[PDB]
Amino acid sequence: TVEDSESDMDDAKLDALMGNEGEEEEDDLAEIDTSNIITSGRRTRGKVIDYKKTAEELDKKE
Amino acid sequence: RKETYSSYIYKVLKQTHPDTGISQKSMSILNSFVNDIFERIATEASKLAAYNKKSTISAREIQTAVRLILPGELAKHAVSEGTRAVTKYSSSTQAQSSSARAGLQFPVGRIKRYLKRHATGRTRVGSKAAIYLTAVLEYLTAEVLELAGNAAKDLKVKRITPRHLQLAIRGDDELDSLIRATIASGGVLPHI
Repeated sequence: TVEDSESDMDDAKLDALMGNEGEEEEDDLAEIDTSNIITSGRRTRGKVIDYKKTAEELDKKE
Repeated sequence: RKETYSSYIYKVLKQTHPDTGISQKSMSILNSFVNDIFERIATEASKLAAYNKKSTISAREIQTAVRLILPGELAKHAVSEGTRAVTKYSSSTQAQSSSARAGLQFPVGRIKRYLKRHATGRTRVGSKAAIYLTAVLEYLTAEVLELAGNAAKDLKVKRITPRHLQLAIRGDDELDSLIRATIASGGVLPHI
Protein backbone atom coordinates (compact mmCIF):
# COMPACT_ATOMS: atom_id res chain seq x y z
CA THR A 1 0.00 0.00 0.00
CA VAL A 2 2.26 2.79 1.24
CA GLU A 3 5.36 3.66 -0.79
CA ASP A 4 6.30 7.10 0.46
CA SER A 5 3.57 7.76 2.99
CA GLU A 6 5.25 9.19 6.09
CA SER A 7 2.97 12.12 6.95
CA ASP A 8 1.91 11.92 3.29
CA MET A 9 2.61 15.67 3.00
CA ASP A 10 0.98 15.60 -0.44
CA ASP A 11 -2.44 16.04 1.19
CA ALA A 12 -2.86 19.35 3.05
CA LYS A 13 -2.40 20.97 -0.39
CA LEU A 14 -4.38 18.75 -2.75
CA ASP A 15 -7.28 19.38 -0.33
CA ALA A 16 -6.56 22.90 0.99
CA LEU A 17 -6.01 23.86 -2.61
CA MET A 18 -9.14 25.83 -1.88
CA GLY A 19 -6.57 28.59 -1.48
CA ASN A 20 -7.18 29.21 2.18
CA GLU A 21 -7.83 32.74 3.39
CA GLY A 22 -4.05 33.01 3.58
CA GLU A 23 -4.54 34.92 6.82
CA GLU A 24 -2.34 32.13 8.19
CA GLU A 25 -0.09 34.85 9.63
CA GLU A 26 -3.04 36.50 11.36
CA ASP A 27 -4.26 33.06 12.47
CA ASP A 28 -4.49 34.37 16.04
CA LEU A 29 -1.21 34.68 17.98
CA ALA A 30 -2.75 36.54 20.93
CA GLU A 31 -5.43 34.66 22.89
CA ILE A 32 -2.41 33.16 24.68
CA ASP A 33 -2.74 33.72 28.43
CA THR A 34 -3.46 30.51 30.33
CA SER A 35 -0.47 28.96 28.56
CA ASN A 36 1.73 30.01 31.51
CA ILE A 37 -0.28 27.89 33.99
CA ILE A 38 -2.20 24.98 32.44
CA THR A 39 -0.06 22.66 30.30
CA SER A 40 -0.46 19.29 28.57
CA GLY A 41 -0.35 17.67 25.13
CA ARG A 42 3.07 16.25 25.99
CA ARG A 43 3.02 14.38 29.30
CA THR A 44 -0.17 14.59 31.36
CA ARG A 45 -0.40 12.96 34.80
CA GLY A 46 -3.16 11.13 36.66
CA LYS A 47 -2.80 7.33 36.54
CA VAL A 48 -6.31 7.09 37.98
CA ILE A 49 -5.86 4.07 40.28
CA ASP A 50 -8.91 2.16 38.96
CA TYR A 51 -10.48 -0.25 41.45
CA LYS A 52 -13.34 2.25 41.11
CA LYS A 53 -12.36 3.61 44.55
CA THR A 54 -10.86 6.47 42.58
CA ALA A 55 -14.05 6.65 40.50
CA GLU A 56 -15.73 7.78 43.72
CA GLU A 57 -13.06 9.61 45.69
CA LEU A 58 -13.11 11.52 42.44
CA ASP A 59 -16.76 11.52 41.34
CA LYS A 60 -17.33 13.17 44.75
CA LYS A 61 -14.21 14.80 46.23
CA GLU A 62 -11.88 15.27 43.26
CA ARG B 1 -13.79 0.27 10.43
CA LYS B 2 -12.35 1.35 7.05
CA GLU B 3 -9.00 2.81 8.08
CA THR B 4 -9.72 5.15 10.99
CA TYR B 5 -6.83 7.16 12.41
CA SER B 6 -5.25 3.76 13.12
CA SER B 7 -1.87 4.51 11.56
CA TYR B 8 -1.15 8.02 12.92
CA ILE B 9 -2.55 6.92 16.27
CA TYR B 10 -0.32 3.87 16.05
CA LYS B 11 2.38 6.52 15.97
CA VAL B 12 0.88 8.33 18.92
CA LEU B 13 0.40 4.89 20.43
CA LYS B 14 4.05 3.91 20.40
CA GLN B 15 5.12 7.44 21.27
CA THR B 16 2.66 7.94 24.13
CA HIS B 17 3.84 4.54 25.31
CA PRO B 18 5.97 1.72 23.76
CA ASP B 19 3.80 -0.92 25.45
CA THR B 20 0.35 -0.16 24.09
CA GLY B 21 -1.08 -2.50 21.45
CA ILE B 22 -4.37 -0.86 22.46
CA SER B 23 -7.66 -2.73 22.29
CA GLN B 24 -9.42 -2.47 18.93
CA LYS B 25 -12.59 -1.08 20.50
CA SER B 26 -10.52 1.17 22.75
CA MET B 27 -9.36 2.35 19.36
CA SER B 28 -13.04 2.65 18.40
CA ILE B 29 -14.07 4.60 21.48
CA LEU B 30 -11.15 6.95 21.21
CA ASN B 31 -11.61 7.10 17.44
CA SER B 32 -15.32 7.58 18.03
CA PHE B 33 -14.53 10.28 20.54
CA VAL B 34 -11.79 11.85 18.48
CA ASN B 35 -14.33 11.57 15.70
CA ASP B 36 -17.23 12.76 17.82
CA ILE B 37 -15.31 15.54 19.53
CA PHE B 38 -14.09 16.45 16.07
CA GLU B 39 -17.73 16.92 15.14
CA ARG B 40 -18.93 18.52 18.39
CA ILE B 41 -16.46 21.33 17.76
CA ALA B 42 -16.47 21.59 13.96
CA THR B 43 -20.24 21.17 14.33
CA GLU B 44 -20.86 24.11 16.58
CA ALA B 45 -18.20 26.05 14.70
CA SER B 46 -19.98 25.16 11.50
CA LYS B 47 -23.14 26.11 13.41
CA LEU B 48 -22.35 29.55 14.81
CA ALA B 49 -20.76 30.00 11.38
CA ALA B 50 -23.65 28.80 9.21
CA TYR B 51 -25.87 31.21 11.10
CA ASN B 52 -23.27 33.98 11.27
CA LYS B 53 -22.68 33.57 7.54
CA LYS B 54 -19.08 33.82 8.60
CA SER B 55 -18.43 30.71 6.52
CA THR B 56 -14.75 31.42 7.08
CA ILE B 57 -14.19 28.85 9.83
CA SER B 58 -11.41 30.66 11.71
CA ALA B 59 -9.63 29.92 15.01
CA ARG B 60 -12.24 32.18 16.63
CA GLU B 61 -15.11 29.96 15.44
CA ILE B 62 -13.63 26.72 16.71
CA GLN B 63 -12.27 28.53 19.77
CA THR B 64 -15.74 29.56 20.90
CA ALA B 65 -17.10 26.08 20.18
CA VAL B 66 -14.09 24.58 21.98
CA ARG B 67 -14.93 27.04 24.78
CA LEU B 68 -18.63 26.12 24.68
CA ILE B 69 -17.90 22.45 24.08
CA LEU B 70 -15.12 21.55 26.41
CA PRO B 71 -16.09 22.01 30.12
CA GLY B 72 -13.46 24.79 30.20
CA GLU B 73 -10.30 23.54 31.94
CA LEU B 74 -9.62 21.25 29.01
CA ALA B 75 -10.55 24.15 26.74
CA LYS B 76 -8.16 26.50 28.59
CA HIS B 77 -5.32 24.20 27.52
CA ALA B 78 -6.98 23.36 24.21
CA VAL B 79 -6.96 27.04 23.25
CA SER B 80 -3.53 27.66 24.76
CA GLU B 81 -1.94 24.83 22.79
CA GLY B 82 -4.00 25.74 19.73
CA THR B 83 -2.79 29.33 19.80
CA ARG B 84 0.90 28.69 20.43
CA ALA B 85 0.45 26.19 17.61
CA VAL B 86 -0.69 28.64 14.91
CA THR B 87 2.34 30.65 15.99
CA LYS B 88 5.10 28.10 15.59
CA TYR B 89 3.04 26.77 12.67
CA SER B 90 2.84 30.12 10.94
CA SER B 91 6.12 31.46 12.37
CA SER B 92 7.93 29.92 9.39
CA THR B 93 5.34 29.71 6.60
CA GLN B 94 3.32 27.07 4.77
CA ALA B 95 6.52 26.64 2.73
CA GLN B 96 7.84 23.38 4.18
CA SER B 97 5.15 20.90 5.22
CA SER B 98 1.91 21.32 7.11
CA SER B 99 2.04 17.70 8.19
CA ALA B 100 5.26 18.68 9.96
CA ARG B 101 5.03 22.43 10.53
CA ALA B 102 1.71 22.28 12.38
CA GLY B 103 3.89 20.50 14.92
CA LEU B 104 1.14 17.86 14.93
CA GLN B 105 1.66 14.63 12.99
CA PHE B 106 -2.14 14.27 13.05
CA PRO B 107 -4.11 14.07 9.71
CA VAL B 108 -3.91 17.70 8.75
CA GLY B 109 -5.08 17.11 5.17
CA ARG B 110 -7.52 14.28 5.91
CA ILE B 111 -9.26 16.22 8.69
CA LYS B 112 -9.05 19.41 6.67
CA ARG B 113 -10.96 17.17 4.31
CA TYR B 114 -13.51 16.36 6.99
CA LEU B 115 -14.06 20.09 7.06
CA LYS B 116 -14.29 20.37 3.27
CA ARG B 117 -16.55 17.36 2.61
CA HIS B 118 -18.62 17.50 5.81
CA ALA B 119 -18.97 21.29 5.87
CA THR B 120 -18.70 21.78 2.10
CA GLY B 121 -20.07 25.23 2.99
CA ARG B 122 -17.58 27.56 1.30
CA THR B 123 -15.22 26.47 4.08
CA ARG B 124 -11.77 27.66 2.99
CA VAL B 125 -10.44 26.33 6.29
CA GLY B 126 -7.94 29.10 6.85
CA SER B 127 -4.73 27.94 8.59
CA LYS B 128 -6.68 29.43 11.51
CA ALA B 129 -8.70 26.17 11.86
CA ALA B 130 -7.48 22.79 10.51
CA ILE B 131 -4.66 23.12 13.03
CA TYR B 132 -6.93 24.07 15.97
CA LEU B 133 -8.64 20.74 15.32
CA THR B 134 -5.48 18.68 15.07
CA ALA B 135 -4.14 20.41 18.14
CA VAL B 136 -7.22 19.76 20.28
CA LEU B 137 -7.35 16.12 19.15
CA GLU B 138 -3.70 15.24 19.84
CA TYR B 139 -4.26 17.03 23.15
CA LEU B 140 -7.28 15.10 24.42
CA THR B 141 -6.58 12.08 22.25
CA ALA B 142 -3.10 11.79 23.73
CA GLU B 143 -4.58 12.57 27.16
CA VAL B 144 -7.24 9.85 27.25
CA LEU B 145 -4.62 7.39 26.04
CA GLU B 146 -2.01 8.77 28.43
CA LEU B 147 -4.15 8.17 31.52
CA ALA B 148 -5.37 4.73 30.47
CA GLY B 149 -2.11 3.95 28.66
CA ASN B 150 0.33 4.54 31.52
CA ALA B 151 -2.36 3.17 33.87
CA ALA B 152 -3.62 0.22 31.91
CA LYS B 153 -0.02 -1.00 31.77
CA ASP B 154 0.72 -0.14 35.39
CA LEU B 155 -2.60 -1.73 36.31
CA LYS B 156 -2.29 -5.12 34.58
CA VAL B 157 -2.07 -5.21 30.73
CA LYS B 158 -0.41 -3.13 28.06
CA ARG B 159 -3.37 -3.89 25.80
CA ILE B 160 -5.75 -1.40 27.39
CA THR B 161 -9.47 -2.28 27.23
CA PRO B 162 -12.74 -0.19 27.37
CA ARG B 163 -12.50 -0.80 31.13
CA HIS B 164 -9.48 1.38 31.86
CA LEU B 165 -11.51 3.79 29.78
CA GLN B 166 -14.50 3.22 32.04
CA LEU B 167 -12.40 5.08 34.58
CA ALA B 168 -10.43 7.47 32.39
CA ILE B 169 -13.87 8.43 31.00
CA ARG B 170 -16.54 7.89 33.65
CA GLY B 171 -13.86 8.68 36.24
CA ASP B 172 -13.13 12.25 35.16
CA ASP B 173 -16.63 13.67 35.71
CA GLU B 174 -15.83 16.53 33.32
CA LEU B 175 -14.84 14.29 30.41
CA ASP B 176 -17.64 11.87 31.28
CA SER B 177 -20.25 14.59 31.00
CA LEU B 178 -18.41 15.47 27.76
CA ILE B 179 -17.50 12.06 26.25
CA ARG B 180 -20.55 9.86 27.12
CA ALA B 181 -19.84 8.41 23.71
CA THR B 182 -20.29 4.64 24.20
CA ILE B 183 -18.23 2.85 26.83
CA ALA B 184 -20.50 -0.03 25.83
CA SER B 185 -17.95 -2.68 26.78
CA GLY B 186 -16.18 -1.54 29.95
CA GLY B 187 -18.72 0.96 31.24
CA VAL B 188 -19.68 -1.67 33.79
CA LEU B 189 -20.75 1.03 36.26
CA PRO B 190 -24.62 0.92 36.28
CA HIS B 191 -26.23 -2.48 35.72
CA ILE B 192 -24.08 -5.33 37.08
